[PDB]
Order: sequence, then structure tokens, then C-alpha cells
Amino acid sequence: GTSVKPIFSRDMNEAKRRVRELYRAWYREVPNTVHLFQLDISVKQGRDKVREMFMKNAHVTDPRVVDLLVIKGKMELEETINVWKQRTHIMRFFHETEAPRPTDFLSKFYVGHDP
Amino acid sequence: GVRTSPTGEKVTHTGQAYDDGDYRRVRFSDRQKEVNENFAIDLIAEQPVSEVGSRVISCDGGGGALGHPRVYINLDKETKTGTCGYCGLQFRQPHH
Amino acid sequence: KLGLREIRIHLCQRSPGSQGVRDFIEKRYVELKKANPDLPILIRECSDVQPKLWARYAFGQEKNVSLNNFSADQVTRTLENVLSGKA
Amino acid sequence: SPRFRGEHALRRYPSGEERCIACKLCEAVCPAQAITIEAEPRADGSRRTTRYDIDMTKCIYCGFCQEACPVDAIVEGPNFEFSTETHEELLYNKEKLLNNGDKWEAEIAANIQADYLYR
Amino acid sequence: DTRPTIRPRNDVVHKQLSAFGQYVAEILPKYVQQVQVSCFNELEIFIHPDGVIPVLTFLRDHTNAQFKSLADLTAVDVPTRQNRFEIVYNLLSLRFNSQIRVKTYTDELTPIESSVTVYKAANWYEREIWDMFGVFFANHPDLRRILTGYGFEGHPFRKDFPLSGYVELRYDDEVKRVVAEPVELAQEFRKFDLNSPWEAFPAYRQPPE
Amino acid sequence: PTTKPPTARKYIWTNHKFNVSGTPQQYVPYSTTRKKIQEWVPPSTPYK
Amino acid sequence: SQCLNKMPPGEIKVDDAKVSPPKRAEMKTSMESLIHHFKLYTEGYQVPPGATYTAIEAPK
Amino acid sequence: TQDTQLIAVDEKLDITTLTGVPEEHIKTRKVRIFVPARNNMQSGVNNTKKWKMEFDTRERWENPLMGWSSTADPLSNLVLTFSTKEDAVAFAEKNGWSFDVEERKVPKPKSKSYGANFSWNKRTRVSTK
Amino acid sequence: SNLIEVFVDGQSVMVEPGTTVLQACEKVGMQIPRFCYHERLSVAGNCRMCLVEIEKAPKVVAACAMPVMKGWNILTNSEKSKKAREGVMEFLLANHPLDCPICDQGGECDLQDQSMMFGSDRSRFLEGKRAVEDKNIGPLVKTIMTRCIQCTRCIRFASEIAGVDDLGTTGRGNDMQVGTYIEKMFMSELSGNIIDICPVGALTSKPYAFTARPWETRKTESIDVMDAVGSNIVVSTRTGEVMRILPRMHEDINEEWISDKTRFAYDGLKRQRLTQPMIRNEKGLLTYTTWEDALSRVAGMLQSFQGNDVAAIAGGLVDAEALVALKDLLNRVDSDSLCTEEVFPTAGAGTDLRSNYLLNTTIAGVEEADVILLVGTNPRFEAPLFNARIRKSWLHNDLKVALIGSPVDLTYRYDHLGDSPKILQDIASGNHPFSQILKEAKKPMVVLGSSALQRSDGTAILAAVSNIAQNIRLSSGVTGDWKVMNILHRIASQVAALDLGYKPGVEAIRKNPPKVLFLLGADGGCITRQDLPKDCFIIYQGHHGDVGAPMADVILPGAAYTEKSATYVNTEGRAQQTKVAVTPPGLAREDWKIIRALSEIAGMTLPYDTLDQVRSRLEEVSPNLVRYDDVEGANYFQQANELSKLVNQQLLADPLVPPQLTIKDFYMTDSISRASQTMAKCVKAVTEGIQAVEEPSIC
Ligand code: SF4
Ligand code: SF4
Ligand code: SF4
Ligand code: SF4
Ligand code: FES
Ligand SMILES: [K+]
Ligand SMILES: [Zn+2]
Repeated sequence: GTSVKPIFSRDMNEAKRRVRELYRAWYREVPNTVHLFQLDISVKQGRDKVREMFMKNAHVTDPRVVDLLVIKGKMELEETINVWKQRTHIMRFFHETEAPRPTDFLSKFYVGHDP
Repeated sequence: GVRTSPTGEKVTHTGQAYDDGDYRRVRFSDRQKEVNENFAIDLIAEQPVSEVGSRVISCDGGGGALGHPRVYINLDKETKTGTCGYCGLQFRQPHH
Repeated sequence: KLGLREIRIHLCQRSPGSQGVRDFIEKRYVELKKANPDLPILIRECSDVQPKLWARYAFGQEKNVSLNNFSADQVTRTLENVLSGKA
Repeated sequence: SPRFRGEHALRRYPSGEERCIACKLCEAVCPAQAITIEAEPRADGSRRTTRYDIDMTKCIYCGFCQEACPVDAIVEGPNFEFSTETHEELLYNKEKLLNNGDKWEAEIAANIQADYLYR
Repeated sequence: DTRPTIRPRNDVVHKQLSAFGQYVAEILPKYVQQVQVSCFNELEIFIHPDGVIPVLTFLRDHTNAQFKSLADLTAVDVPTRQNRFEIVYNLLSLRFNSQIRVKTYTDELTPIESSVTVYKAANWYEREIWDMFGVFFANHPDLRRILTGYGFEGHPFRKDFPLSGYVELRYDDEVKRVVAEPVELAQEFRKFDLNSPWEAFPAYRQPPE
Repeated sequence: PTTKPPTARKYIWTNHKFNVSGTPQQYVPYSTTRKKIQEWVPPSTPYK
Repeated sequence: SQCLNKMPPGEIKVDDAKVSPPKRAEMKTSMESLIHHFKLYTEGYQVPPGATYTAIEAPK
Repeated sequence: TQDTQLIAVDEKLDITTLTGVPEEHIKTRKVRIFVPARNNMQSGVNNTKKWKMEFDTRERWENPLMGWSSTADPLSNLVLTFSTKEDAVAFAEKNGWSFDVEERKVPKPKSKSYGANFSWNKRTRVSTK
Repeated sequence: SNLIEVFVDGQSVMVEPGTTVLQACEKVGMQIPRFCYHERLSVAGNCRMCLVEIEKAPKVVAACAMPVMKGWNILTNSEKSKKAREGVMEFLLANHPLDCPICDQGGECDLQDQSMMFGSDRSRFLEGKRAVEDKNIGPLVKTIMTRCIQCTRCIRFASEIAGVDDLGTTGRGNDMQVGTYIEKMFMSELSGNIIDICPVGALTSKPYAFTARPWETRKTESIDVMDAVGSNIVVSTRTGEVMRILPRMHEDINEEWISDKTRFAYDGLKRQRLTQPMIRNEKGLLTYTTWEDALSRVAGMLQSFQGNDVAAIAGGLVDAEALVALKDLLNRVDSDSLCTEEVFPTAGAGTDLRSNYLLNTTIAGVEEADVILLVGTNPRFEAPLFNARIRKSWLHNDLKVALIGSPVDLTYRYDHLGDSPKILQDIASGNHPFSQILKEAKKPMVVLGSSALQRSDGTAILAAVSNIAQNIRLSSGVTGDWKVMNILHRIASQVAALDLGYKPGVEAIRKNPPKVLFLLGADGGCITRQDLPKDCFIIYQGHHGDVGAPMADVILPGAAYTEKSATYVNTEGRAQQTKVAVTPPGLAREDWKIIRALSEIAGMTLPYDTLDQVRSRLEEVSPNLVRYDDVEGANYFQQANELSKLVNQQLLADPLVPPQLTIKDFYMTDSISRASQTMAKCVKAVTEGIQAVEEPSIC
């Protein structure tokens, strides 16, 4: 029924807690990768990208779900500070080559039959 | 057989031919449009029709196992020579 | 002029709340059409739909008013109010 | 060996008519989905294929296609050598397949003659 | 045997394993939910998820079982079943030259205790299952992607995942680095509806729901 | 081949060709099918 | 050495045509063989439902 | 049943946060849950006993080089079989897809009688067998 | 009660007496193999494959034509049953030609699957197979007669569902040629359905002709729009094109049959089509252009004119989404002149009461009616599936069909009251003999066709027929739920337009000649340039340019009925959704995506922006056109009656003559049908003799 087995967190609050030290670690992590990975973006240009994912992932309310991606974020952070990823992998977050996609209905109508 | 398009292209057996504008034609320039001359359509017409006398005639296509599944063509309609649907060889009764 | 371009009622065939408008159209409808032959009183109906009246005025103008559990004379006044302002 | 698998070819009957009656069996068995064919009722009334693009950059030379068609239409030739300088040249269409059939016909007739009894 | 095509049947092994099926069921009635032996003499031990650690230790340590080799650790994602994923273990008993299969069920969210302690082989199998399917395994030494590319999102072996995927790759010169783009096939995967509309096996006919 | 001549037929080539990649005789792929959707040709008579 | 010395005569595929494709000889003369070859190379043999794990002593 | 700190979560399941479906393919795409129709040119009814969920069709343009069926919607050739309808739809909300449900069309029960082919007065006498 | 308890494979089932053995095992999922027994057709037992083992019985029984009684266990999987299945199937495959590599049915091939399930894996035949000469019976059905095996399926379908008694068997023994003997031409409105009832690949779709093969094609479900019955069809598409149209199963809508008009009309989608927006150049020739300027020109001068000078005449194959989009766009300029090609009498209830303009009794209702009154219509070519239901109920329930109008044949005996409309008022008074028959009938029925109302006296006939219905409704012979009055429509998207509020007919446009005419799908060619004043901005949407495009200034291209997710409602008020099969060709977009995009640039932007939004608005206008596949049974026939006798009109002397009188005019109905070549070939086939039509194919 409603009773489900929680992963680590026991309600929203410490689920809200775990997203913090992920942000705590990510924020401390940005400037050294920009140096180590020889990135083209600025130190400022990394914090927003770290930031914008977080409230992009904001409609989520289930405590089990919240703890599930905080592990994925931790793993992504894990596979970043050992330079396991590469310049291309990190840059894939910046949708650079992909041209901007329209948003208004009229532009959708002009390009092709798609919602 | 192989004709010539107004642009200069060679129509294939299917009749495909890039038309006048047809920006795709750029590929053939400095190259050739590969066309097979041995057109199957007219390479079977000149084959004569067998004058075998019976009502049902088998057609192995030659070579037995080398041919096509053995089909029995009914040579009864005395207007049109029966043809095997696998190879196109025309068979007909010897007009009684 | 925004006068009564069309009138639309949406009632349920069997919902007890829709009973009131069903009685209204059963009795006080033919007189309404004779009164306003030009004005089309659409009676698009369905099932499990609460009794509902739609009014269409001039350029892209539409107003809504529910007829839930409305009595017979209750909805006659409701339409009478709607078509009173023939402008 | 006579049953070697290589560059494909679309042979034709001794009369000259092509063997492929477009039964789509080879497409239906293609493990790499390299076969792409569409048929049409030809002018003579026979049942041939308008398009027979074989993508030599997808298929893996299983040889299922030569086992597939009951008229021995498609068959890999003994020619292991057809390396090209551009990617597009490898994408074969029906016309190139027939040309390969007309070029290696001496080998395919002989090789199939040797191995038609083992199968 | 007059029949030269039908695979021979080994009833002695069938009876032997079925008796062991009653054995394991009686020893651990707390986790074992169902036990069956297939026609080709394979025993499936249907356990409850919390029994992953206790049951496995029994077959690995009990003198009469002695299953001391983790053959494989897989899951078959069934979108139909309420808890879609179904984690499957295969164990081989060197002493009794027999194979057993303990199968358990799990949804996307509920975690399964990692069998690394009872079977240290499971450790790398543990990582693959999460990577391909998304079944998170609790208290694991190091859960991480093992197969997919670094930063790859989604769980590929999941049925809802498309065959071609969502992300392609190519070299783009204005950035002088490999970049990811939305998938755009030069040829869509021609799906084939190759299912006979006639019943194939009267023996396995589902009840007339 | 001198001892056993291959069976000769009409369509067999009479001039073998090397692989023609590189040279301007190279093979270029092209769709062998006809057009699927044509378009309604506008009339020649004027608007009125 | 033993396999070469004890090679038995017989066919090379299961006689069941619903499982293994028939030879090309009966393909082109018999109805049932062609039907089976058609479905086998288009649909394939439908195996019974079930799961199994078969392991062999591969060289690795 | 487990004594594992069973929290009573109530919010409806939504794993769209984790499956990784890109933003375009999660909201805009509409899936249809239906029982496949019996192929009318056949007669067997084995293919109409399992609910199937399929996604809407998108653009199919021909490749310039050789006439192909190139598309750019990964969720095109993805159907999923489901035992019962409520179980099929439970997948849709869980993966947050705007679903459309049909109903299981089944052949209505007919009454066949060989004796009707030869009636004394009823105009159902078959002219030839 | 009555249920008889019988067993199948041990398990006990509860069966209604007279149930055949085949039905009994179907209740548990066991599908006995069959080749002659079709549920919709009669039973003949010619199959000899349904042989099944009866428990404690010496004789194998035919499961099809055998009434099961109590104390019987159907041993389906018994050895005796399998041997009988093996025996007869080997007989079936003895004389089948080795064709299915080239036979089109390969892939479905009811022989193949059953052989792969119930049959041997080798052939012990050692003799020569028989060959049968092919007979031509249509430019739309191929006949490789050497493949088929003792049909009784083609024969029964012609003699029961189509009425055409031309198919038959000739001779005895192994040959007993099945066909037409003399060279005849099997044409009927439902002739094409012999193709999908053929287990063997002899009767094959001639237009198909090996276009593709079953496994590679994708099947999507939609609703046909060619007729107004709204038959459920399966649009089999591959690689972005439509090769075949198959009939789905819906029982009350279309059973499992579709008209040849609906089947072999997909080729019209590939004929003359609009791809890009086109506008008039300086000289007056339409020229291709971008979407922006075509919309800008329309939006620019739609902004200028307002009031009742901006009209729109919706065509035949129109989307309810398109209708509501045009309605909202063309009402923000205050122009309630939304018209349509089909004309319905506005005198009285008009479009207000749903009970008037739809088949109130529902299609399935005609299968329990006692007497019927077809008035001034030819349902065979107007709504072929509706005529089949009349025939089916005429066949079984012994319904007494009566026809007032043209003597057109209807595949059954009809009582011709005449053709003069004066007969209608004679029946209403009661002097005519048929009046009392409707009194005694317990479920009497009257039906009118939109073709009849298309006359100048549409109000006169509709009021008269409504007077007739009440004149027998006052008698309690009708039940408390029976809906006597019925109106059969021909144009598919005319019920939706009438439901939405579109003014029926086109008289509104003539009374006020507009300055901008929005021809949206219109192709009847009723409003030419002469009617509207000089310098009209005739904007033509649509898919097939037939008559709207030649008279236009802007040629905004729309999608087709297989290239969108529209909602088409049938003649009985059952809003059905048509799913997208192949995307619109060229640069054409969806229909509602035109008006919504047009409104945004023009300035009076429509509220809805997505498909779900427009349906929600479509719900707001009417609450039934969203509820899918459910006849929202309307009421209120009686108030529409006293509302109708107001004007009273007057009947003319012209006999009721439907526009469709012979098979010849059936195929040439709409833009899709006219464009298609196969439809033209069928028209040629029936115009001249029975031999000038044939497609060369050795399939
Ligand atoms: S050789 Fe095999 S993989 Fe290659 S095209 Fe033929 S069937 Fe396909
Ligand atoms: S090549 Fe062979 S398998 Fe392919 S269509 Fe032709 S005959 Fe059939
Ligand atoms: S009916 Fe056609 S497809 Fe079926 S077995 Fe005969 S030839 Fe082959
Ligand atoms: S075409 Fe079909 S129904 Fe007609 S005789 Fe042949 S097998 Fe029977
Ligand atoms: S099913 Fe063919 S005989 Fe009963
Ligand atoms: K058929
Ligand atoms: Zn032949």
C-alpha cells in the first residue's frame, strides 16, 4: 500500500538535506575542473550549469526518488573528480553545437509538423 | 533497353531518371550513373514460346534444383500463352 | 453589437441535477424558438455532464453560467436574463 | 573454398531474366537489416523489384540471403576484394548488384554448381 | 528410443531436484514463495526480496547444498508486472554438480541488498544490473556505471528505452571535440510484426481471462 | 579455364574491370525508384 | 583424433522441418517444405515459453 | 511485513525524473493503449489477447543520397505488451506519458445453425453450398 | 434455465442450446482451425479441418456445423483429432502451387500458419499437381484461381452479404472450377471484401500487386472518411506511404467490411496533391511561395474586412478540430456565415435539436427493426455499410423493406411505393395502405437521405417525414425507446459541422456575397466566381486540388484524413478519432495548425495551442464530439415536430432521384476518389463492356 521502503532518507527534510552537500560538493568542485580539465567556460559559467540542473529537477517530491538522483549526482561527481570523464563528456552539458530550438507555436508551424 | 534522358542521363529498367532541375544530379558529374544494359524486360520477350502439346505443363526453370520451385502452368486459355511466374518463359498449346 | 449570436445548453440525459433543464426544454422551448427564430438555441447534449448554459456574443465573446439543480422556472429566468440584453 | 562468402551479386536466368521475384525473404532474414527492396507489377506483368539497395556497410555476410530466396537470386560472389575510397561507393543499389552479377557470373555458376549438392 | 528428434528426458534428475525443492522450501519458509522444476530439469527458487542475503547464504554454506559458485546475476525487465524488474541468480554446486536459480522481484525504487558478502563475484554483476536497468542495490561497496559511456543518462536495457537511444555522437570542427546530438537515423529501424495469429502451444495456453 | 571453359551466356561481360574506386568511373549510389508524391500542376489560364 | 575416427553417417540437421530449414531439393518440389522454409526464414520457429541457463566449457 | 521503516508515501509514482527521456519526448509524445485488431486477411485471433502501448508517429523524410525512411523520433518503433489495461495504464502515469485508452473490442456472440441453410419459409435458404 | 453444460478438454463450460462445437471451445480460448466457417458468413462445413475428437465417440465430428449438447468433452488435443487435422491438411497442400514466394498472401497465408501449427513438415505427394486457368472478375481483385481451394467463402459472401449471385462453382471432382463460368464482372459496393476473406492468395488486391509484404508494414488504426458510416479501418503504412487499407472490426459500425470506395482509394493520396503554399503572381498564375507571405497576405486582408463579408464553406472531408478553429477565427471578426456544402432544412429545429440531423436509431438498431421506409435515397452507393445491415436484418430477421423514390436496385426485394413525393403525405394521412403496416409494426423505422434533402423542397420532405413518424409514434406500437425518425448522411464531416453550429447549406453566402471567402476543404463547386462579387479573396485549404484550387488566390495546403489526429463523427453521432499514419507531404501542415497559426499573425490569436487544447475547446462548444466511440443517444423528437409544421412549405412534382443511380457514379464522389487512378479504372470497367479492364500480373 502506501507504506514503501525508503532508500536512505526518512522524509523530505533529510532528502532536502542530501541535495545540499551535493551542491556543497559541486560548488567546491567547479573551479578546479575548469583548471584541470582545461575547460573553455569561465568559473562563473560552471556554477549556473551546476545550479540550473537542480531546480530543473524541482518538481520531484517523492523522498525515495530524491535520494535516487542524489546518488546519480554523487556518482556523476565521483566520475568527474578522478578525470574519468573528458572534455567532451563535461561539455555535453553545455548544449553547444545543437542549434537553439524554437518555442513559440508559429515557429513550430513554420519548421515542420511537430508539437 | 537503356535510353537517354533529355538532360543526358540513362533511364534504368525501372524507368528512374533524375529530371532537369533535380539537384541530386551533381553526384553523377565527374562520375557515371551506373546503369545495367542487359535489361531484363526485353531480354525475356525474344525467347520463343514452347509449342508443347498438353493441358498442364511444369516449369523447373532449368537445372532442376538450380531452377525455381516447380510450378504447373495451365495451357488451356487459347488466347494468351501461359507463362511461369518465376522466370517468364511463355508456354502455349500447339493451337490444337 | 453583441446581441445573442448563439445560445448553447449542455445537459445530461439522465443526471438528476440535469432534470431541471430537461423539464424546461420539454415545455418552455418551442415558445423560445418562435420568439427568437434567428437566435439558434443549441441543445448539444451528452451523458454525465452537469447542466450548463453557454452564451455567444460578438467578436470572440463567450460567457458561462452553470445550471446545476436549477428548477424549471429558474432556468427560464436565467435565459430570459441572457437574451434580455439583445446587444 | 567454393562456398566462400564475399561481394554480393544478383544473378539472372539462362534466358537473361533476373532471378529475383522480390519475395522479401532476404530482407526478412537479414540480421543487419541491410536489405531494402520494393516491388511493383512490371510492364510485362512479371513480379520484379524496383529497388534492391544492399548496404554493404551494414550486412555481415551471414549468407542467409543466399539460403533465403528459393530462386537463388542473391548470392555472395567469391570476390572478397571490392574496397572503395569513399563511404558512398559501398552502399550498393540494384544496378550495382546486377553489374556484379553480370561480371562474376562465371564464378557463381561454377561455385554454386559445386556446392548445390551439399545444400 | 524410437523417437530420434525429441530430446531425451531424465526423470531421475527431475525427481532428485524436486525433492531438493521441498528441502529448501521447508528450511526457509520465511522467504521462499514458490519452487518449481522445469521440464528440462532446472529448479527455480522463488524468494521474497528481503531473502536475497539469507537464502543465498543457506545454499552457499549448508552442507547438503554447497552452491559455491555464482554463475550469473541478471534481471529481466517485465513492464507488465507491478514490480517490473526481476533479479535472477544462478548458482552452481561443485560437490553435487547441480545448478539452482533463485529469482526475486523488485520495482524501480525499492533496493535489494547487495550479495557481495555471500558472493564476491556479485560485486561487478551488481554494478551492471543497476547500469543497464536501474535496480539500485543497497549497501554496495561501489555502485557505478560499468558499461555505458561516462555521463550516459537512462538505463538502456529497460524496455521503455528506444533501440537506437536518444544521443548520437560526431566530430564538430567549430569546437574541435566530439559532441553529442539528438539521434537522427539515416534509416529508421524497420520493425517487423512477425507474430503468427494462431496459437502455437496448447500446453502453455493462458486461462481464458 | 583453358582445360574447362566456363559456360558462356549472353549477359556475361566480355571485358573484366578492376575496382574503379578513385578513377572517374567510380560507382555513385542513387535511388533507383520512381517519385512517390507528385504535385497538382497549377493551371495556365489566368485567375479570372 | 577420436572425432575423426568415430564420425557417424547421417544428416546434419534435425529432421524436424519446423525447426531446421529443409534442404533446397525438397524446397522446389514439395508444398510443405517451401511453406516451412518461407515461415522459418520470415517468422522463425516459435520456441515454447520458459527460461534456461546453459553453460559450456568454452576455451576461455 | 519487512520491519524496514515503512514510510507511507502517497504521491503518485513518477520515475520520469530518472529514466532520462529528453524533455521533448516526455510531455509532447502521446501514447495509445489499445488491443491490436485482428488482421482481417487472416482468421486466427492470437494477436488480439494482449494490451499494447505505442507512441504517435512522427516525420518520415527520404534521405537525399538514396531513398530511405529516415526519421528523428527515437520513440517510433517501441511497442510494449501488457496483460491487462489497468496495468498498462499504470505504466503511463508512472512514466508520465499523456495516454489515450481504447476499450477491448471483442466479437459479439453469434448464433450459427446449419439447419437454417435449408428452411421451409424463412428467407435464409442458401442458394448453393 | 436454458444453459447446457458441456465440457472442453475436461473443463466444463456453460453454453446456450444450439451452440456449435466450434463456439463452445472458443469460450475457453481454444481456436479450432478453420477454412470455411466464417462468423459473419453462413456455415457450410466444407473446410473439413475443424474435425475434432468427441469424447467416447467413434467418429470425428465437424466442430463448425454441429450443435453441442450436454455430456460431451471436446478432446481438442486428442491423437484422433490431430491425425484428422494432419490428414485433411495434407490433402489441402497436395494441389497448392509452389507460388507463395510470389503469392501476395505469403505472410498471412492462412494455409502457412495452420501448416506451421497443425500439419506435417514434409510432403509425401509423388504425382503432378493440378493447374487451373485464371478468370478475370475485376480490375480490383486478382484471381490466380490455381491456388484457392474450394472456397464456399467467396460464394457465400457474394450470395449473402453482397447479393450479387455471380460467383459459384462449376463442375465436380478435383477441378470443379470456382468462378463465374461466363465472362462476368464482379462489381458491388462491397466487392473488395472478398480479398480479405480469402484464406488462400488467389483473390488478391489487384491495386496492391506485391507493393509490400506483411511483416515490414506498420498497422495504424483510423476511421475512413470517404463515406458517412465511418467504417473503422487499419491504415497499413511503411517507410512513409500507404499501400493497403484494411477493414477493422467494430460490429455495429461496419462489422468487418468496408466499401471498395474506402479500400482502393489510398492511391488518391499519391495523386494531385498540394505541397507548398501558392499565391497569385502579377499575371494571375499561382506560384509557390513561403508560408509567411501566404499567411501574411491572408492575415493582412482578413484584418481589413470584417462583419458579415468574410465567409467560409467547409467541404466534405473536414476535421472537427478544423471546423472549430475556423469557427472561432471567423467569429472574432463577427461573421456568423459559416456554411457547408450539404444543405439541411433550417426551418424549425434545424441544427438546434440533435435528434433531427443524425441516425437516431443507431446502425445496430436496424438489426431488430420490423419495417423500414427508405425515402428518396440509394443507400447502396450513399452508405454501403448501412445497406449491408439492412440486408443482414432482411436476411435473418425478415425485415420488410419499403422504398419510396427511385427504383434503384438494393440487393434485396423492396416494395416500390413509387417516386412522387405526394406519396409521403398520403402515408401521413393514413389513406395509403403502407400507413397501417407501420401501425402494426412493433419497431417501425423511417430514414431520409441528405441527397433527398439536397432538393429545393428539403424543408417540405423533412417536415412531411417528421409528420409521418409522429403519426405512428402516437400509436404505442413503437417502444418507449425506439427512435423512428432517422436521417442518413453522405458527407462524412457534415454531422460535426451541424453539431458545431455551422449553418447547413450555402444559401447564407449567396444572400450576402462576401469579400473574403474561406473555402476550407470545399470541392463540390457550388459557389463559383460568378456568385460572389468581383475581386473575392477565395482562400482554398485542403489536400487534393480538384475544383477549389483553380478558383483561389491562396492555396494553403492542408493534410489528409490519414495525416492527422482529427475527429470525424459518423451519421449516428459517434465521434471517432482518426490517428496519424503518414505525415503530411511536402510543406503542408495540419488543418487546425493552419487557422491557429493564421490567427496569431492576423492578431485575433486563438486560445488553444496544442491538440489536447483544441479538443477541450471542442468539448466546450459541444460535449458529445469528445466522448469517443459512444452513441450519445439524443432525445426530443417531438418538440422538433411542432417546431417544424410552422412553415409547411409545399412539395414539388419532381420524383425523388438520388444522385447515385448506377455503380458507375459510385466511385467518382470526392476529391480523393476522383484523383485516384484505380477509381477511374473501376469507373471504366463498369461503363463499357466487361473485358476492357485488366492489370497484367502473374502473381
Ligand atoms: S549477407 Fe547476411 S547480413 Fe549481409 S545483406 Fe545478406 S542477409 Fe543481410
Ligand atoms: S534476392 Fe532472394 S530473398 Fe531477396 S527478394 Fe529476391 S528471391 Fe527473395
Ligand atoms: S496460398 Fe500463396 S502464400 Fe499460401 S502456400 Fe499457397 S502459394 Fe504460398
Ligand atoms: S480465393 Fe480463397 S475463398 Fe476463393 S476459392 Fe480460392 S481459397 Fe477459396
Ligand atoms: S471449419 Fe471448415 S469444416 Fe468446420
Ligand atoms: K486473401
Ligand atoms: Zn519458370
